[PDB]
Amino acid sequence: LAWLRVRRALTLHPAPSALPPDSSSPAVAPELFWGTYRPHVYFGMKTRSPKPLLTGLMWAQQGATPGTPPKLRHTCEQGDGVGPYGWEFHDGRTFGRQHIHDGALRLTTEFVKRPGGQHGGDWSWRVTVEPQASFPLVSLFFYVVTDGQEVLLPEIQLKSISGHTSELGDFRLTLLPPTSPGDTVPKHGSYNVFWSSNPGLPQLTDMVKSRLNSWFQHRPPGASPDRYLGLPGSLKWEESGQGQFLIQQVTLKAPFSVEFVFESGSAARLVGSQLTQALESHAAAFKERFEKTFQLKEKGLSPEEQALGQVALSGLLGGIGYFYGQGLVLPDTMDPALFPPVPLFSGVPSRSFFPRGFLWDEGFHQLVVQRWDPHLTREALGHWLGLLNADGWIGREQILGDEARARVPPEFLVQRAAHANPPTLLLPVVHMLEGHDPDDLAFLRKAFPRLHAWFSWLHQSQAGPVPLSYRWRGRDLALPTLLNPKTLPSGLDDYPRASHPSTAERHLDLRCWVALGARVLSQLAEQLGETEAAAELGPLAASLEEPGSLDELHWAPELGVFADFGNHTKAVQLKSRPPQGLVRVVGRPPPRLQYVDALGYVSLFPLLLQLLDPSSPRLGPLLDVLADSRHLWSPFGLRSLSASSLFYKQRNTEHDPPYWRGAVWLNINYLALGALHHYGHVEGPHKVQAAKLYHELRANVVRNVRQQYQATGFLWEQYSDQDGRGMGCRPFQGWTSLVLLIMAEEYASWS
Ligand SMILES: *[C@@H]1O[C@H](CO)[C@@H](O[C@@H]2O[C@H](CO)[C@@H](O)[C@H](O)[C@H]2NC(C)=O)[C@H](O)[C@H]1NC(C)=O
Ligand SMILES: COCCCCCCCCCN1C[C@H](O)[C@@H](O)[C@H](O)[C@H]1CO
Repeated sequence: LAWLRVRRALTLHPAPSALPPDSSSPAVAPELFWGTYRPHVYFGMKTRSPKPLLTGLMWAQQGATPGTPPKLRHTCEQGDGVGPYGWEFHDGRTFGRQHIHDGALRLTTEFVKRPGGQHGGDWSWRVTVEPQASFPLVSLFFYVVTDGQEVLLPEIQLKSISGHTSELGDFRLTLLPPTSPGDTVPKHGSYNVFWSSNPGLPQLTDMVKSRLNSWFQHRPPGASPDRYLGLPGSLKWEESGQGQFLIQQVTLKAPFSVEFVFESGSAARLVGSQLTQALESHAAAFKERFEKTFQLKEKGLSPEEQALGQVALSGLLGGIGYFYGQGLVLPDTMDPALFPPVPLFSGVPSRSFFPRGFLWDEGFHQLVVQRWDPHLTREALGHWLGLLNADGWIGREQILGDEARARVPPEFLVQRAAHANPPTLLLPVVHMLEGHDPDDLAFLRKAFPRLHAWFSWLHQSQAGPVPLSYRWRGRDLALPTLLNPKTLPSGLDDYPRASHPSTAERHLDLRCWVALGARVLSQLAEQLGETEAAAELGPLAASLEEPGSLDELHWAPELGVFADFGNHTKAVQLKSRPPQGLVRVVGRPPPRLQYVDALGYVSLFPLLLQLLDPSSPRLGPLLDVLADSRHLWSPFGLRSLSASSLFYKQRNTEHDPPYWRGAVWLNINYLALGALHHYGHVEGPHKVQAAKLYHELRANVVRNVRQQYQATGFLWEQYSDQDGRGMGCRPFQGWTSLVLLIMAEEYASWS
């Protein structure tokens, strides 16, 4: 009855899978079985499996202040003192090179994957420790974590570790003796080791910290000895069927390099000189492929801009993760419920975040990935489409497994089945259609019922008060602490909308996403021969493209822009009231139904998504507000909100700083650049002005992102509209990677 609808919200969609039957098994995808699929860990690997084999690195500098134990490094915590760091090279498949700056130390973490056998092949790591341009004493830790009943067989001094799993068969792990960098001659190292049952992945750091409780002596030949904190000096199992954890510690004076090798039984050497040769061959092949794909040198980009592009791509491919588990869901009508267990293969917005998937970020990530490797995009889109419930909903934030949950109470992990997110997954679909590649076409043929179910859910679940209008569900519940209720499902969290939320609201950005989605899917339906779907999608796209209805619903003549509508008053302020603290004060005039004055990214949506005809009477006015220094035009790109707005740089609460209230964001700037490139290249009365603004905006965005990367070593979440400085989270790779597509002038066109 009502309980049948609840189970529907918590059931996987019955349509055919967009991915082959056992898509992640090494029999089907051998090249992708192993990888750097744990983005929140500085350096580690895992298999694309629900019961994976995990590896990782930890490090600590010895000679630290007493009473105060050394800082142990393992996960990418934004305030741990490490930085800058990031991938210089990573092709998302065979190799990678990363640099980590940590106080007096510089670390180089490199890997090469070698195919062979029936279980996903082999891999080798090289970790180089050098002093910052001092011979500091350093401990490196190399661990392995098994699943359930799987056991490890050591080879004692600790030479190697052998194992067996259903998915990997027989395998061997070897920690080779250290050498000096660029040489094969062995150097003396001190060894410690810990071995017991796996305490859980978010508990590895604390378990190691707890067992670094006894002093030892590093005794190299021809040198004075050094004291260090370590794990037990000899191998002894410590006393539940939750898998095993074995961590090996190596300590000596920098500079040195140490190799950690994985060898598959079925594949039966990638070490020293052969590993050095493999690394150089991979780096050269990467550079050749990068120029052919993006043609930056041919397009006249500087060597510095070329280096920026290379890092933009490497950081994005380096942040691709594999997740498995049950998410928390709140059905629309109630208590939270578990969703069925599912896998997810996806890019992440920041390595500094708990390892999670974000729905509208992924559409932007895949625009970059598809240009480099179309197969990776098919894998990622196929996995996101596997998350649909029987109604066509996908949770906007995917928190799957223990590390992703990261000790946050379940109350803050729950995804609401009533709430949406922009359908940016359709943007890489436009490019796949344009290229007419047979593999992309065969994938889209299989994926069509899922893409259609998901789109249909969006315009039906978010229907507005009148025909052809839409309203984002999930605006914050009006509280005395909130200046303006946020719209978290829209992606632009604190962009100002109506002061007093109600069911009479009409949202401009959402209407525009629906118009684009209907157009993209009608084009796909026509290409595939989906007659009945095309007969529905075609007329819906035309009804939403139409200028009369858009004008009636969103054109605000008193504002000279397109706007959101609702019960609103500009007379709202945050004021301190003892004993209350800082609270919102509604003054005069009282709220009434009208268009909302909030000139910014939302105002531009018919232009950004290329919905206006080149001869539209509304195109000129939008171009003028975009170009105006008093509004959106800053020397570093387009502002999220007008500098003349009463909400400009305004905090929403005592604990909530401005977010989409002035700062420059690279995803929306990329869409504006695609739109200006479009209007500047088609015939029309504003072609000249659009072509000019395109060149000026491109120059400003590229320059600032390049300069901030030079000054900080990072690509940031957002940029200051006043001085261009990187702000928010970092590394943000992440849609800030779109800077590569801006430099290459690669924009997907849906006309
Ligand atoms: C716009 O918002 C105002 C402010 O909340 C609404 O006024 C409230 O209306 C309800 C229902 O009549 C009353 O119980 C409250 O006392 C009113 N509050 C105040 C402070 O006047 C108003 O109804 C809303 N208008 C529309 C069209 O939704
Ligand atoms: C310590 O790790 C914390 C991990 C979880 C953070 C959860 C909050 C996500 C904030 C980041 N970000 C806010 C933007 O306004 C959205 O448009 C965007 O989709 C989203 C994801 O990039």
